[PDB]
Amino acid sequence: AEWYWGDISREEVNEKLRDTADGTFLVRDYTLTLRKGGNNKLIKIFHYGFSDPLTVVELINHYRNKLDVKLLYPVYNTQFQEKSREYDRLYEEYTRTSQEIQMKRTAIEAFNETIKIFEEQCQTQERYSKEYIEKFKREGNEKEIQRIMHNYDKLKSRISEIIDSRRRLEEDLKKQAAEYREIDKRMNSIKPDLIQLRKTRDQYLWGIHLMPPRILVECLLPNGMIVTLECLREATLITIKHELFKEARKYPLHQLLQDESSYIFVSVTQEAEREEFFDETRRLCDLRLFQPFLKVIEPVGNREEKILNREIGFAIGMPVCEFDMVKDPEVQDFRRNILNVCKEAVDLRDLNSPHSRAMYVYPPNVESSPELPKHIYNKLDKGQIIVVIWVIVSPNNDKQKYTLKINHDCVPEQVIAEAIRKKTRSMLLSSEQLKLCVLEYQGKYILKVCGCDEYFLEKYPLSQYKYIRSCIMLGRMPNLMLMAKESLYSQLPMDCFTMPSYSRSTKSLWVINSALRIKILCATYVNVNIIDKIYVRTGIYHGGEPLCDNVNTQRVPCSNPRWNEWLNYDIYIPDLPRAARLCLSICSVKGAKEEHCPLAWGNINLFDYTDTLVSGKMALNLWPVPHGLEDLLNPIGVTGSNPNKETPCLELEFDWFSSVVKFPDMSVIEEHANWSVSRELRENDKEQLKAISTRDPLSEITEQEKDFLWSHRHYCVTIPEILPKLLLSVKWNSRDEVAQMYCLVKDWPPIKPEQAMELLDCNYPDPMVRGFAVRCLEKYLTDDKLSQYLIQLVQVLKYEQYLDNLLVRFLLKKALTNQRIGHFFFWHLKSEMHNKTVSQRFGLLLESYCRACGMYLKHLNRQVEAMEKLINLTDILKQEKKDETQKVQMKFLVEQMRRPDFMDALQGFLSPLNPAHQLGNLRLEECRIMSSAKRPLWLNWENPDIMSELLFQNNEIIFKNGDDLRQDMLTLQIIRIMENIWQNQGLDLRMLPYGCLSIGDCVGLIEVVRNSHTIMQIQCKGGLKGALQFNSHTLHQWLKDKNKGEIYDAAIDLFTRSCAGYCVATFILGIGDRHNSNIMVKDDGQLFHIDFGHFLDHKKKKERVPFVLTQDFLIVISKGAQECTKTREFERFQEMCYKAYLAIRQHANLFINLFSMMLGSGMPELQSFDDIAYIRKTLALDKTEQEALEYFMKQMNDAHHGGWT
Ligand SMILES: COc1ccc(-c2cc(CNc3ccc(S(=O)(=O)Nc4nnc(C)s4)cc3)cc(C(=O)O)c2)cn1
Ligand SMILES: COc1ccc(-c2cc(CNc3ccc(S(=O)(=O)Nc4nnc(C)s4)cc3)cc(C(=O)O)c2)cn1
Ligand SMILES: COc1ccc(-c2cc(CNc3ccc(S(=O)(=O)Nc4nnc(C)s4)cc3)cc(C(=O)O)c2)cn1
Repeated sequence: AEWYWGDISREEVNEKLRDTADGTFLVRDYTLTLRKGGNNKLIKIFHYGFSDPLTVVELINHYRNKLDVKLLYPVYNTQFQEKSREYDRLYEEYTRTSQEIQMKRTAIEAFNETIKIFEEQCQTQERYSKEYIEKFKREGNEKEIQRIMHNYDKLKSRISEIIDSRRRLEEDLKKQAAEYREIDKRMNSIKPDLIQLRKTRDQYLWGIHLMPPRILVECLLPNGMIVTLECLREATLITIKHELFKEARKYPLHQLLQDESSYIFVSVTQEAEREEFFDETRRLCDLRLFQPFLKVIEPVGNREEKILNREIGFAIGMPVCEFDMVKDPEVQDFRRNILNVCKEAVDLRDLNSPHSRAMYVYPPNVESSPELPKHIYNKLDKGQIIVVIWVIVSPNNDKQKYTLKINHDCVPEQVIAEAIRKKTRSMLLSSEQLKLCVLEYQGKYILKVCGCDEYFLEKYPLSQYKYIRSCIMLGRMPNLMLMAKESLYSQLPMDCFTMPSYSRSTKSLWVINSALRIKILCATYVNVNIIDKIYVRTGIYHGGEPLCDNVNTQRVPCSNPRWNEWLNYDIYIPDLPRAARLCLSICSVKGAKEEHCPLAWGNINLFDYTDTLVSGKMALNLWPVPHGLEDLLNPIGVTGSNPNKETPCLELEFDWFSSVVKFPDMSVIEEHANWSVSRELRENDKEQLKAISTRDPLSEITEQEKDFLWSHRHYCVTIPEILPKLLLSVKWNSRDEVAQMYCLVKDWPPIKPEQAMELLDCNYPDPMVRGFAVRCLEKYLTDDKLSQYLIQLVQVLKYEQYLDNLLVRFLLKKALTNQRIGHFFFWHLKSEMHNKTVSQRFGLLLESYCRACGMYLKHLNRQVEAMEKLINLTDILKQEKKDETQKVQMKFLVEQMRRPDFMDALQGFLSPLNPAHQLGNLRLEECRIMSSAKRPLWLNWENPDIMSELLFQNNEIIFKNGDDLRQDMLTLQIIRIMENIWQNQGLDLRMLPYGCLSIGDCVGLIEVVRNSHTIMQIQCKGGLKGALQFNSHTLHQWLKDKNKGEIYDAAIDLFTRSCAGYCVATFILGIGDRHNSNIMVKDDGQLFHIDFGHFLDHKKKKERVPFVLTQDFLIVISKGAQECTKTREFERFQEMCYKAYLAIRQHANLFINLFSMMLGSGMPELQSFDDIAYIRKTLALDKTEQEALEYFMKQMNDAHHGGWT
């Protein structure tokens, strides 16, 4: 048959029905996919009919004759590489030009503020100079007239050079803007052709880095005089102000000047802010002045708040005054209302002082559960662990130690008690005297991990602390230091929280009888080549699902984007769900199959945060299209206008009703729900419900199953984890069904947080659904799990419709009551602030955090400053140094890191990877640029801790610039979760999820693993065997040299086990292709991988086993024999792989969710849901356990050419 496609993937079926007419259909292995109402409906066919009784080609023709009508419509490689390479070259110039334009627009604003201040200076000068010249003229002085006019000559000459500089920059911007539009036009012509060419392929100071040692700054006095003052670059504003007022006595009109104590300095900054400097401690070179000038004004406003606002704006990367001028009431309501969360968190952590404040700053670092897996309890002997308690005596740092043997699960106070028992053994204390000495030490002291800042402040069993637990795993001696609480409490400054200064008829939607219509008026411009026609494509979406077929305006010549057309959507105003959004775009049609492409896009919430339906006329500035998005609309994108107004602006008009239209309140919804039920339980049913709740979030659900789930919706309460599948069964364009769903959700039973997190992704926009998910997290989500999943929870904030919601308030409360959560809460937000889509939401949330976070803001600012100097330095190497040989680059590195300004910033701060790790003085001999192509930085710090010798004496981080490390973070997160699953199932497989943190745009930090080498580095320690060929046995021989004696077997074991872990994990996730420089081995034999920046389907345009065991690894697993495949050790290696693969398959739902919550980000290789489907295929979810294991073997076989059977 013509419409029978046999076996084809769901992703391929969606591609054929995309943007088609209602009635389009096909059939596959049976399964009938039908296009209705803008969606693709799935109608199953049983071996034939749709439902009992069964009455094949026969029934398909009968229906060609809920769902109304259907069955109308059944369903060079050198040129693609030539067009694709050109497109990527234009995209490079497109983003560089886009970024350079932003810096210029900011510099124009700095020029405007500068010229405004200088124009004020001329006015005040003309004011005072006017009256005193007339007096001096009357008196015939003529010396004072000349002196005044002499200073006015310099002022007028100075202000003219600034106006000339602004005019010169405006013209350069005007030129580069026109160049940006042309680049935009060239890419808009290639997009349709490049897609078509690929489809057929498949068918077969400002500007000055630093100030000079002495600099000349022009001080603008309130009497109108401009005075030149030579300053040391490091001089404080205190010194500058005092010297300035000595020099002012040499200038005319001195007597008008008040005392210097009555004034402060104001100036302009590289961020184009007009900044009053209330803190006069600050050095001149640290002010980030736009130009070298200062204006003397009288201070206005609260001193302490202005000082704090500067510190906040530095951490945020944006001036706080920019939020003051936003006229959007939702923005100003969020700033004021979110302070309620700040006050609760501050009140909660101060409840029992100092202790609860210490619990906030140094929260216990602890595993999820006290229960130890069986093989871990066997590592410790008899149930007891040997720990070393250290005491510091005398100012000389001399340290006495006491070795204890105690139960693994005994608490920290019981450990301290045993230290006292061992010390007092010979003192012959009575039973009561021993109790008194133990109670004193338990009260006066706590335990601290030697080598970092980590403390046991809480009653958790000792084996549950991450540090002790790690020691048990690794077979290392725990080293703890006895420390007085009074020393820890003075280490925490008591801080107070001050409220900022900004703390101070209608109608019903369901009443309107009418359909939904929106008028498209016109667009200011678009960038296209005179492409044939353009049009505005619109649609109404709930989540990613359309609520009705898309509606287009009429086509119009590119020269004239005017429509003035009413678009009629099929849907009923009372049927419009609360979370419905309007998604629209401007598209072009090249004249040929009519290739379409999306010039620009934008989204709108059809109800504002007050539940008001949009009305009247609206102007919407649109957004550039994301890199690899070929769809004509972008429902995942963020709502709201583009803050950049230099971009195409579409004008809309919304239907008007006699008054304001509001969404109904809950009492009317429930009353409507009872009205719908009024006008409207077998063993196999209970088993089908159980079966539907097990399948993965991305599994297909037919229409017969959606009706089955909805008919049984009242019985679904007994299987609460089925809720996501039930929500998909709802018709969200019917208020009758949504009203009933609300009455279920409010009473719905709670569910596990890992399951509730799914309801926070882009598929579940509804407020009631989302509010239910957050209440689930509020009760059942521990601070440990919240830390693990924090990258996903921060990501789903983007899909929230409004600034003020339940999820934001939950996360901010937790960040402000837990400083380990707050640290990464801050950095996850700060890294995306470059992204203008989320920059306002995240900027506002960082402000609220920084106000209530307490004394930690000083430490965060220290980290932000240090990262800025590393970003600046590495960006220089990317541009200037990009050519010259690495021998020269290292000369520039050692020279730049030697600057005392650089040295002060990069020494004595906390590692953003692990705030518990203090970063001391840099060891510069160890600092280098790595020899890899991307040329990242290798940085080495001393550990300042007195006990550092017992943990590590050097901290090493890789600072990598130019790659997006959010993908590494997701992989390393998944690696860690995979290991915890395997560990709790009795499989001991060591994985190495080293720390990775993205601090900005394609910039971040990576933890260095000590005592590790790449396979390449190890083969080079060896020698050649065949012609121009490394020896296959070098790796195995190297491990023999590192592990000799009885420890040899332990290394081969650890090698084989860790090798099994990265075989399974790498195959499941589709990690980028492995090679000898991204694979590594420790001295003990533990194997791990690096360079995780690729995952899933990324080779789709251009599956596979990334990690392929070569002769080198098989020699180690089999302990150096010949024919490694036939050995019993390689069989045992395969068993580990098979068992570890099935373990992940059972947990598949968790990992699919983790990827789904990340869709909103700009990660290049995670774009649509079809990218996540790669994991469905590698885990063989739609298959069965027996078949899925056979699937894994066949993939390993084909990649290794035999050996698996
Ligand atoms: C259970 O559903 C509802 C929805 C709204 C109201 C409702 C309406 C109004 C005023 N709006 C309105 C407009 C058109 C007509 S119609 O009869 O001429 N057309 C039609 N009839 N059935 C359809 C189907 S469409 C009636 C009312 C007011 C109130 C109220 O006063 O509470 C409630 C009551 N129940
Ligand atoms: C769009 O305009 C419409 C839509 C539907 C209807 C409509 C009226 C009726 C009349 N009876 C009726 C039934 C239920 C209740 S309720 O209080 O329980 N629900 C609610 N109240 N205010 C709202 C608001 S919705 C109130 C009146 C019946 C029907 C019908 O059942 O088809 C439709 C009327 N206008
Ligand atoms: C994590 O512990 C590590 C990691 C790497 C090295 C290491 C690697 C190499 C050569 N391999 C290599 C491959 C990829 C890149 S990357 O910049 O493109 N991405 C990334 N880098 N680290 C990650 C992590 S991901 C850099 C180097 C050489 C050396 C060395 O020079 O000693 C150390 C040592 N310890």
